[PDB]
This record gives sequence, C-alpha cells and structure tokens, in this order.
Amino acid sequence: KVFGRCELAAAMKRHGLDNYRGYSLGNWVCAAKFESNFNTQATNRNTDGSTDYGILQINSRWWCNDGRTPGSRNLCNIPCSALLSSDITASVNCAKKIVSDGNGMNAWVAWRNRCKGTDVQAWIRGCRL
Ligand SMILES: [Cl-]
Ligand code: NA
Repeated sequence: KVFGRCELAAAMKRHGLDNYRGYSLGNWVCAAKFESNFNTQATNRNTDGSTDYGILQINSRWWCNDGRTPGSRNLCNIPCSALLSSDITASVNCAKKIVSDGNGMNAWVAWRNRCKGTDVQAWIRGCRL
C-alpha cells in the first residue's frame, strides 16, 4: 500500500509514535517518506547481503528474519515479510524497539541525512490530527 502523507501521520499517531522517545510525529513521517516513499512494499538489498523492508526500511541483519541473512538476528521476532503488510502495526512495533536501542532515529540513515535538523513539523502540517 502507498500511504498518503496525512493518512500515514494519522496511522502513526494512532500507534503511539507521536513523541515516542521524544521524536515528534513529523520525524517519523519524514523518515518514512525518504526511506520508502510511503510504500509498505519497498525492499532494498544491501552490500552485506541484508535487506531493508517496509515503510521504515527495517534491516534483516538485526531486526527480522528473511531466511537469507546468515548469522543475523531477529530482535523484533517477526518474519521480514510481516513488515510489508498494508497494516503498519508490525513495522511500528519494531521501530519502537529500534529507536529505544540507544542511537535514537540515527539508526535511519535517510532520517539522519534528510530530516534531522530540518523543519520536520512541515510533514504533518495541514493534516487533521
Ligand atoms: Cl534520542
Ligand atoms: Na535477521
């Protein structure tokens, strides 16, 4: 599913992401936009053999199992395929685990290079929240 900007914002807010670990809603919508262009079915393979999945491009090296990333962890306890669902619940729950691990949203390269230090509030501006 390809989310609308406001539609995803409302979805993320409902799942408890607004202000989660101090990150305002705008930060999450911004990350999703530049990681996956709001496409739940986005996948991208990395040089180390791992793959990033879903709206938040969560990595199979640590967070989910895709059966093809030798010696990897599954810290979210889920199949990576579950991160591609139209229902963002799995991705949200796993992202909460990732942002809690100590590096905050810096774990998302796109967020660090394109959202951090920017007016992220612009990503939810005009939305009925
Ligand atoms: Cl932080
Ligand atoms: Na894995």
